[PDB]
Amino acid sequence: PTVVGRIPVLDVRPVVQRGRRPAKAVTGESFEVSATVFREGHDAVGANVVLRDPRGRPGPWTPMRELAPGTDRWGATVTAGETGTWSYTVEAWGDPVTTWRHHARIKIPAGLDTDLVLEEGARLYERAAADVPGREDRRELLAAVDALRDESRPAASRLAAALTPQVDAVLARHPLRDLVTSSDPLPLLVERERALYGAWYEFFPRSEGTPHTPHGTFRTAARRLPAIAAMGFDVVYLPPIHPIGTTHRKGRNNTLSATGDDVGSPWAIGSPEGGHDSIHPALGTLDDFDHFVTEAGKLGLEIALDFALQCSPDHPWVHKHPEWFHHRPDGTIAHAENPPKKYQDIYPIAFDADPDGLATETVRILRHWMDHGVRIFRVDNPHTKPVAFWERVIADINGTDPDVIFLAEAFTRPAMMATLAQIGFQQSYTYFTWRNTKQELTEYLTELSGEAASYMRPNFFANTPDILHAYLQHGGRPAFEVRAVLAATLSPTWGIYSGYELCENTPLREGSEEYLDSEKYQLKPRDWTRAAREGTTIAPLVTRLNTIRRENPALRQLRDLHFHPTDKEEVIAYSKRQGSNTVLVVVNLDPRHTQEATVSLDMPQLGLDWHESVPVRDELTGETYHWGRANYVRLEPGRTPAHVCTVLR
Amino acid sequence: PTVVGRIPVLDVRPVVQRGRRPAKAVTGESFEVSATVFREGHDAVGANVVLRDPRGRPGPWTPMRELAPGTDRWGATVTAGETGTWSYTVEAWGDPVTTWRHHARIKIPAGLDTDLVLEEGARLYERAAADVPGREDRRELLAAVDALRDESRPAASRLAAALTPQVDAVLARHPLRDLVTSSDPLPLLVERERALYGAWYEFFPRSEGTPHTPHGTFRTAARRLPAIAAMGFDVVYLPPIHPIGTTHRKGRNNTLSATGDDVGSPWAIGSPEGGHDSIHPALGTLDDFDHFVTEAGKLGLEIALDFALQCSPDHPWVHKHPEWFHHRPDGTIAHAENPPKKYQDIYPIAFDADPDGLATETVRILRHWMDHGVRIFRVDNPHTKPVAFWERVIADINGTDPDVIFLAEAFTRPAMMATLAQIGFQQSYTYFTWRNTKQELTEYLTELSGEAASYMRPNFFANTPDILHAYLQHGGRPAFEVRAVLAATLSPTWGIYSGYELCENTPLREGSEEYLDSEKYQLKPRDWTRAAREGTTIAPLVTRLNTIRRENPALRQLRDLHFHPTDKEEVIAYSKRQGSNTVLVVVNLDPRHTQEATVSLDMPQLGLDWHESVPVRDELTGETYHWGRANYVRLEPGRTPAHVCTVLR
Ligand SMILES: O=P(O)(O)C[C@H]1O[C@H](CO)[C@@H](O[C@H]2O[C@H](CO)[C@@H](O)[C@H](O)[C@H]2O)[C@H](O)[C@H]1O
Ligand SMILES: O=P(O)(O)C[C@H]1O[C@H](CO)[C@@H](O[C@H]2O[C@H](CO)[C@@H](O)[C@H](O)[C@H]2O)[C@H](O)[C@H]1O
Repeated sequence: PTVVGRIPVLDVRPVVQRGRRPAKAVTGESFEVSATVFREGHDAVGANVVLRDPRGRPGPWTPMRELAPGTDRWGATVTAGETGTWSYTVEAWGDPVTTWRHHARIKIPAGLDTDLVLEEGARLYERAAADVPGREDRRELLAAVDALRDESRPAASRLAAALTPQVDAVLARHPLRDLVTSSDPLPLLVERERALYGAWYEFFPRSEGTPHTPHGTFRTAARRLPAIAAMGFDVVYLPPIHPIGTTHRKGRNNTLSATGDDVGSPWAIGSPEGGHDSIHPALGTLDDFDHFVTEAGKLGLEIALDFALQCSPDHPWVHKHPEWFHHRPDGTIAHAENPPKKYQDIYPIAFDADPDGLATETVRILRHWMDHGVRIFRVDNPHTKPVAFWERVIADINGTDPDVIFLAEAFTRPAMMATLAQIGFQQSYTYFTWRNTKQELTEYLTELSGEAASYMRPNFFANTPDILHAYLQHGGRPAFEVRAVLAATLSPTWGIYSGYELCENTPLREGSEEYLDSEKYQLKPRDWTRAAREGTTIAPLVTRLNTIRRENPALRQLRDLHFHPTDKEEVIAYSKRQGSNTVLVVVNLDPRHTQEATVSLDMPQLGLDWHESVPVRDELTGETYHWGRANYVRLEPGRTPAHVCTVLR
Repeated sequence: PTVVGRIPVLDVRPVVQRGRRPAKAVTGESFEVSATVFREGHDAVGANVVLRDPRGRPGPWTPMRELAPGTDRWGATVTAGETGTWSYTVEAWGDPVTTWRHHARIKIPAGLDTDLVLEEGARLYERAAADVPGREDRRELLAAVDALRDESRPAASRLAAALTPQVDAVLARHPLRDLVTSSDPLPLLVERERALYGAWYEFFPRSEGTPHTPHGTFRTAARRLPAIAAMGFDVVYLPPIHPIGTTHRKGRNNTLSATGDDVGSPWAIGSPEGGHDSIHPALGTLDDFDHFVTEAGKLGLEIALDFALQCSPDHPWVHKHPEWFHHRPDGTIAHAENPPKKYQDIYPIAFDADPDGLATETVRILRHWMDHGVRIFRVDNPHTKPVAFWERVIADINGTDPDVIFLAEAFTRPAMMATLAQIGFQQSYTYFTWRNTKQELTEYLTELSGEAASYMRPNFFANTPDILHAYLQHGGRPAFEVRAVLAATLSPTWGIYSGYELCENTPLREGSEEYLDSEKYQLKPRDWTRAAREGTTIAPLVTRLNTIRRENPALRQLRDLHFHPTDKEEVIAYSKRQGSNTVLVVVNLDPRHTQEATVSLDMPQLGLDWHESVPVRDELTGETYHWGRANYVRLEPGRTPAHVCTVLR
């Protein structure tokens, strides 16, 4: 047996780890399948993609085209349907009709043995006719055959009968394929919509309390949910909801020693009151949690729980499972670190003494929360636990519950970030917060929307409790408006951490990305009613952005994204498209000065001719413009951070 | 089971067709094996390459290094030994000693947990000693352990004992490797030296005749062999040596009809006198051929025969195997073409009626010539026969006779060129003749010496009977001198077609790459003696270039090649290295005007400091220079095309 087939079909993409892991999509998402296809000699080839669903059923006829002249790289767009494990192959073939037509169009006017050429054509169309299932399509081809063979008619007339639109239409649907050769199947994992698309909001239930009871409960925190839903969010991410250790508990502002009624960090999980399968006693009971989840569901909100595989020194595991920790020669366990960050309040887990025990307990814990309606987990620092551990855990959970979504909170080097996505994480945190200039944004999004989209789905949090970027610190409210527009329109999944909409931007100290008086170490009551009344919140802009996203399919996908040139460094422009929906975004990255610029649209990339002028509506204002190949914009901080335009129909 | 191992080792390279075809090397050739290696958490990893020979025996300890900071890409150089099918794996591991040393060097001078730190070190070195086979090496590590544990000595002294050169040497060779994780093996095909390295000379035996008998024989043509050997060539490539058809025979200058004693094209193979297993009667007998092969062998010349799988209309196959041809409805067979070239004197082979019979006959013909000492075949236009046909034929031949070298004459699109190399062709013709500017040469050789080197071995013919480039037509002798220097120093395999030495450069017409009065269609006697006496040959430069190649290992490999910047567009500079051998070449690509330039050498690429100045000898003249980071050159066409310098030791 040979490695190459009769008609070479090579290097089918997308491909992940040479086929050992699946490429990814979600229901309704389109993407390109491509291959290198050519044959020996000089005759034409054709190619098509065969996408098979989880029951092996092939999709519609999906012909490919050569993507660029002389490259022999062919491609076609496919669209994923129901969730599950699909497969795709590329079929390559000789295209004898295209070949014959090319020669015949030349030879017949030249008078070069025309009877012979026309008979060859007749014999080809006879072959084409035999395969065609449709009775009417068959009679149409056979009529062309008889016209080709009518020696009483002019050569040019015999040939023309073989080239009619009626005949073209038949062959376009049912081409004559020679020597059909197939690639080996590649796997496609199709997952639910929310894996790619959704708006996330992070908040601490304990901060949403009452005058008489400052520490929030699930019942008081449930009253915060309506405002979150009203802002258009789909997912609420909660920090760990478990009992918190007392040994080495951190104080306010990340001080080493807690005093008085300091509440400590939620990530310091575990006490004699319970571990990762238990609820902080001040938050209430599992029944109260069920109420919170029910209320969330009523509002169209899904819960994402933080899963942080680490222990306070008071966690029951410490003495129940000593081999789940690395001990020094004096028996002590070194506290966790993420250099230069130190986490004196927790121990990290060790995995090589009892990997089966840890995996078994991990999926038991996850299934407990799954049984109470949690179908999304935000996984804390997965890159400090073994990659194969997550591959195993995610495979186990999704094996029974393929709807569960895992988000990788891995801010680390690119190889690890990519690998975590490839081995199963549905979503990844990204470098978004550290990409703020036009060049940074353009280069990074070109990366994420390109080949990486075959295995990684970005979740653009504009802030987190650990990341208050200098851009926001220096820029104030207009900078918050800018990053919200960017996050919401560049990724189909974005998020903010509570307080973002209040433009909280006071750092721990100059040069830090930590918040002053961080919510991680103290209750952080916020007077939401007062903020709304006084208009000191960008909640309405957030709400508008999520509405625009919900109304425009272009913003609910990742892979179609194009950057358009402008003549100002501070002004970025880009378009996204999905079917007939086109969104055009122009953002002023300068939060302190008005910028005016000319935006020169790459019109063919919009499916428009260079001279055309198209009506657009700025969905942030309702204003309508007519935009073409060159457009004046004037963007004023605090007033017009950006244009978010839809192309009108 | 997980796809990713305990310590991730991913994307091992080289890889060809995702591991379905072998990467290539030849005996004594070095190349880099690389992989992406990293672990969870913040501690160190190491990695090493395990190269296994055809009997499965592993090579020497071969540790890898990270190739660039922050990339997690690791690499090491390996060297291929005896011919055969080898395999290689990458092993990755936690490197606890490197991590412990890093921390210890900090904590001990800071008085931080010193007794605990030193004991942790002692325990590591004990574990290291466990896997050390040599007793003196074990004792060296145990002495470090005992010193680490000596609480009566100062901490700094205890630490220093673990960091001695003697300890380091043991640990370098026998590191403590945690959690060793291996890639799946990848295949490597190691072939003989001549597959990569050799100088080729093409000539027509029939042109070397006598006054009485103008059509040369093998007996008369053998008289040229000493001159070819004296020029330093290793391989003689002969056009087809079989009978030539009379039907539709081509006349002089590729005219359609032969007249009188016209000899026709050797590629129009076959007559009643015999086919591909026969000798042209005017060349003599098989016994005469054996004599020619024997005489060539005595002079260090291997014979490469043309294998052109096509037929004149008079070939025995036309009536013996009609199904090896495509017949039109009137029974006629269309002549072969390579558009826009037409080959009215031959039929192309059709492969889909009897592919088994064609394969069987093809390997029968090859084995006939192999039995008569031909171990190299120049395969005519392999891209107009099925790719899998060659895959099958080459596998069959190399299965019994792995020394046989096949050269693909496929001037076509990149996908097909690459695929032919990948499915078994030992060597490939290239785009060399159409790369003449500094940018063209730099870009193309960067490609050939890069990733492509894992499956393709280039044969740089500076001309062929079909390719007289305009550069040579317009440039005259200085252009011939330049292209010879380039071909000879940029590829370990190069060649010329007879007459190149005489700077024959008259085209069929302006705009053509054909020779006027081409030797393909007529006997072409040459006055070799007169050219030697009148010095109107560049045979001495050709001789010198092959001598320089034979004396400098850097020129007998492909992958190590670096271009150095110059300040003149017409002047190119590059270096090649193999062990302690360094060759620096500077070429003036302008064949008409003197060019002066400053050559700015990338000194670290030469293994030198930027301030350093090194002695070089121009091997074309024997002159010595001292070259550093900035060197002046003045190259006058006709007087000197280039400097070909060795770095003196
Ligand atoms: O930068 P990262 O390490 O990825 C931030 C996340 O991980 C840490 C550790 O779980 C969290 O850090 C908080 O909680 C720890 C443990 O209780 C504290 O010591 C630390 O000061 C605090 O910042 C962080 O919340 C995660 O998002
Ligand atoms: O450009 P290419 O097609 O790769 C040139 C080589 O292939 C042709 C065909 O075998 C050779 O062409 C010569 O011989 C044919 C057949 O006899 C003639 O019709 C043609 O005029 C002549 O050039 C060529 O020698 C090969 O190198």
